[PDB]
Amino acid sequence: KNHPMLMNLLK
Amino acid sequence: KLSEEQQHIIAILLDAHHKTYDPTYADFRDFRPPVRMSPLSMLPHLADLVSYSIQKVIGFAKMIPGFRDLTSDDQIVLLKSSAIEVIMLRSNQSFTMDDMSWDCGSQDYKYDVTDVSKAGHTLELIEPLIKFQVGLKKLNLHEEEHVLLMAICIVSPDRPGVQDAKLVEAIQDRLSNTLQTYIRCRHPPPGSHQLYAKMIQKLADLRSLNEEHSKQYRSLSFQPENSMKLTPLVLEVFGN
Ligand SMILES: C=C1/C(=C\C=C2/CCC[C@]3(C)[C@@H]([C@H](C)CCCC(C)(C)O)CC[C@@H]23)C[C@@H](O)C[C@@H]1O
Repeated sequence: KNHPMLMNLLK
Repeated sequence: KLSEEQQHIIAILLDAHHKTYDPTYADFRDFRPPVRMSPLSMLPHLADLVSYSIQKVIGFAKMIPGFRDLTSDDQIVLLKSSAIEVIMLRSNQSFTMDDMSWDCGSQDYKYDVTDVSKAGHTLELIEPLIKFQVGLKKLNLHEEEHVLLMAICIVSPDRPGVQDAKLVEAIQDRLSNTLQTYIRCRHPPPGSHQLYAKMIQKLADLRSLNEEHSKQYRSLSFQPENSMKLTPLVLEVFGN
């Protein structure tokens, strides 16, 4: 929900 | 008995920690320099340290068996709420009761109460943080128990914003039973006495430390000039 950087580091 | 699967789980978490915690602290040189003179003189440096550590905490969580089975959203909520707690936990490895500081290999990167204070925090957080470090150190955990505790901390069902709490709880239960069984079969007495319950109590201490940190963080970050010295990842993870 608007967490670009967390989501990218998790992928 | 410690089943093969439970031993596999411990093996995975040990390796995951190995790949995400550098005991040589070589990367600290990349951070903005620590200034120990001056208000918030340690904020740029410790903001960087924390930002670097959030990245490492994320890499660790990705290798937690089952964690990848969660939805992107639940992964995100679990990390947002647990990140500061796992950083407090993982930092025990560099904390030393010799002088109650976090000792990262050199004087420049040795942090005490007044450093944390010069990062914008107060004794209301700092004192119980040290008492936490001290009581964790006193458990003298096996590294196996250390990584299991971090993993259990990350996959907690009651975190705000969780969607599939049933599945979060199922993953945690696997790690919890792995820990309970490890202690019985591998931690000899007297060190094992109530050790599980003491470790779970530390997870409660962490919730309390999380709550206070968030409060002092909101006060710190509410000032645009302070929030300016943070990093983009810290603003996204800890809030902005
Ligand atoms: C990070 C790590 C380390 C120490 C942790 C510390 C010492 C300094 C003060 C810190 C960073 C505490 C502060 C309350 C956090 C302030 C953060 C902020 C200003 C953004 O609100 C939390 C844990 C403490 C060193 C090493 O163990 C790696 C670990 O990974």
